[PDB]
Amino acid sequence: ASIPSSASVQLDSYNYDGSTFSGKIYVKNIAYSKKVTVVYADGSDNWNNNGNIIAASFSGPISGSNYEYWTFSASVKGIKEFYIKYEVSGKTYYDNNNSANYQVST
Ligand SMILES: OC[C@H]1O[C@@H]2O[C@H]3[C@H](O)[C@@H](O)[C@@H](O[C@H]4[C@H](O)[C@@H](O)[C@@H](O[C@H]5[C@H](O)[C@@H](O)[C@@H](O[C@H]6[C@H](O)[C@@H](O)[C@@H](O[C@H]7[C@H](O)[C@@H](O)[C@@H](O[C@H]8[C@H](O)[C@@H](O)[C@@H](O[C@H]1[C@H](O)[C@H]2O)O[C@@H]8CO)O[C@@H]7CO)O[C@@H]6CO)O[C@@H]5CO)O[C@@H]4CO)O[C@@H]3CO
Ligand SMILES: [Zn+2]
Repeated sequence: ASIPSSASVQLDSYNYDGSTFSGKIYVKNIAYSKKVTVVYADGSDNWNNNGNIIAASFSGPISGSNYEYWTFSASVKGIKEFYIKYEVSGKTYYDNNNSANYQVST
């Protein structure tokens, strides 16, 4: 994925080897204090009231743009799909892959 044009948060890429779920995320540097979480459905596509979460952390700047990189990695029992949540300055933004969410393979 290329840098987003206006979205506040947008997955860049993700990886899954059947045990470890990891990835890189584009985050618009709106304010200093940020919270970026990855919310997923389990091997049984159960969301658990948005309770299966992975906290992402600052990874590094992106020269010449108003975005920066955040990464995440975690072992998960199983996963069917996921979306990203971004909280900053009292507002909440999301990356739900045009409301289809990101579907994971195997
Ligand atoms: O005393 C320092 C500081 O202490 C407290 O802040 C803590 C905070 O409460 C915790 O949440 C945590 O902060 C984490 C943060 O929430 C995460 O989002 C992430 O932050 C990364 C950013 O996402 C990323 O963008 C980058 O940050 C760069 C900024 O975007 C860029 O603007 C610039 O920052 C400058 C500030 O804009 C400017 O105001 C000035 O900052 C000073 C503050 O004004 C002053 O209040 C104080 O800050 C307190 C804070 O209020 C407490 O709550 O001192 C600041 C001086 O350092 O100057 C900044 C220039 O340095 O540049 C930064 C890059 O440096 O990277 C960050 C970090 O990777 O992760 C955060 C850390 O986990 O922890 C902090 C304490 O470390
Ligand atoms: Zn990309």
